[PDB]
Amino acid sequence: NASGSAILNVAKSRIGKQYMSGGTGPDLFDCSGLVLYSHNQCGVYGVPRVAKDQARGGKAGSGAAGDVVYFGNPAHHVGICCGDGSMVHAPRPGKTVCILKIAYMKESYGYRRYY
Repeated sequence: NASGSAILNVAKSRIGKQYMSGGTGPDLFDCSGLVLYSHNQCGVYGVPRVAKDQARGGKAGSGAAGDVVYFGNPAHHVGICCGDGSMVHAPRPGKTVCILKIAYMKESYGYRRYY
């Protein structure tokens, strides 16, 4: 899907940007801020601000490019699916935005779709 790929491309564009609690871009990100930025930049409105709400909004996803992957219920972490088992995410204070295999989180996860 083209909108999905667009959200992914915006997320990828932020690879290397520093983590900051409260960051939604363009230069500093928390996990849910990266998600929010990536959608907003593509005109995909309606995405909530924090991880726990992003996990509950939109519709069920499949893990295709641009879907939101969330971790836990209530969710404490999110990323943007690459569509290949990996995600773009803002990991934690002291890391930068990067790609990580979703399985490496070693915890419960699901997918939402906002496009």
